[PDB]
Amino acid sequence: SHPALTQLRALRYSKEIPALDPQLLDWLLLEDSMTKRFEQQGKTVSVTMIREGFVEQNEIPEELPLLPKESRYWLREILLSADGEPWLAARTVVPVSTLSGPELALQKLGKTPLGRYLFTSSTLTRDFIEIGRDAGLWGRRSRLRLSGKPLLLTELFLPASPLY
Ligand SMILES: COc1cc(C(=O)[O-])ccc1O
Ligand SMILES: COc1cc(C(=O)[O-])ccc1O
Repeated sequence: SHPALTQLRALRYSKEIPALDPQLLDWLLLEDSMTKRFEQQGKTVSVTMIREGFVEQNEIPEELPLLPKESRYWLREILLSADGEPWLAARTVVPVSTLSGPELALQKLGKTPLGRYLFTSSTLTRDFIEIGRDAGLWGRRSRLRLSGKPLLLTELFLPASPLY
């Protein structure tokens, strides 16, 4: 596990998106993962794997209300670094029914960071996003659909990141 993932799981969300300055909203509402956006800053991005594998409902209490109830889910928790400096922690939960067809690849991603560049085959949409916060830090959670199949993606922005 990891202190940053512990922090990510403590974020508290608002049903309504706050009226933040537009520079900060550009970042939080971005329709993609942070990969290319961070590279844009003049950085090399790398992933540290914290935890990966199949888990049962009891391991995903925060996400369960937002996804289909199934026997198993694929869990992916990472730390994203920019030139060696941690900038983000992320937690992705995929119901196993979403793992079919091209989407089965979500399972073999490893240390490659997630991004729209990887799913050119599938159709991508987001039906919900909320902004959260904890102890001065910003986070967000989104339900994305690949070819109609859902997954939940949560991101915590570390203070080293450009949002601050
Ligand atoms: C938030 O992460 C993403 C968002 C969206 C989106 O919101 O449409 C698409 C792909 C992503 O990897
Ligand atoms: C680089 O940005 C992201 C990567 C991942 C990942 O690889 O699981 C998740 C959320 C992100 O914003």
